[PDB]
Amino acid sequence: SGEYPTVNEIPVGEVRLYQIADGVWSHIATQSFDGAVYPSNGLIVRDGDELLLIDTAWGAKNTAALLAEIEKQIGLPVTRAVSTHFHDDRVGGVDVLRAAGVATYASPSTRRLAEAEGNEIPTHSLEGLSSSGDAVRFGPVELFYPGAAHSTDNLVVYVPSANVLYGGCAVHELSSTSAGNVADADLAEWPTSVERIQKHYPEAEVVIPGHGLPGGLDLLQHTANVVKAHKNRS
Ligand SMILES: C[C@@H](c1cccc2c(-c3ccc(CS(C)(=O)=O)c(F)c3)c(C(=O)O)[nH]c12)N1C[C@]2(C[C@H](CN)C2)OC1=O
Ligand SMILES: [Zn+2]
Ligand SMILES: [Zn+2]
Repeated sequence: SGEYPTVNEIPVGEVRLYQIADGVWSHIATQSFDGAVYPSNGLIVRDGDELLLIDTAWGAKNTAALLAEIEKQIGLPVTRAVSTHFHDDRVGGVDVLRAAGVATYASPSTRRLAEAEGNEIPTHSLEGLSSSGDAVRFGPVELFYPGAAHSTDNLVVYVPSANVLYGGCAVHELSSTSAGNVADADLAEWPTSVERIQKHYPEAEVVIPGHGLPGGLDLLQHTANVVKAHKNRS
């Protein structure tokens, strides 16, 4: 009823939307992985009379439910989607999107990693993002490659009309106590990549993590802190 929805508030297979700003929503879904349930976020951005989707809802059935929720709550067609790295919480559901008429995009790095790991593969490659600090425009957003962090391919998304920074899984929520799933991470470079985000988007008003609650710019510094401490404990 208005609060940001949480993991215990969304059954696996349902999707919620949350209004972030004019023409900007997050999507929230839950999924089981190795015997535990986790929430995950994505983004929806109005693109005239169409919508741009950032990230799947972590699975085929979740992503079909996402499309149905968009049709119910917004009623504009999703025409393009961008996946911000190669893990299943970002690309799982790309086949559902593609069969629904959505054009799917990711960096060449993401596409190669998804293919090699057996995850679903976005159709179109996003050039111009291969060096840290690179940025390109994509409809109503800017895509930014900050460097290796949660994964070597992770991208961040900025919505300039609303000063919304979607960090994806390179950014953690304020309540986080560790750096999440670090299987494919570069803990040594992650603080430098977060610093690049901070320097590139100093006017961000809302920061959305890949999992958990949005907040303000403090999510970036908190992420650097938890990552350094993870490496320090380990
Ligand atoms: C699909 C994704 C994945 C699965 C399950 C959990 C997570 C988390 C996560 C996020 C938050 C917290 C709370 S917290 C900050 O307080 O710790 C947490 F506990 C876990 C994340 C994320 O951190 O982005 N991603 C997760 N996968 C799988 C894998 C590829 C496989 C290797 N082949 C392993 O590396 C992934 O990332
Ligand atoms: Zn990941
Ligand atoms: Zn993640």
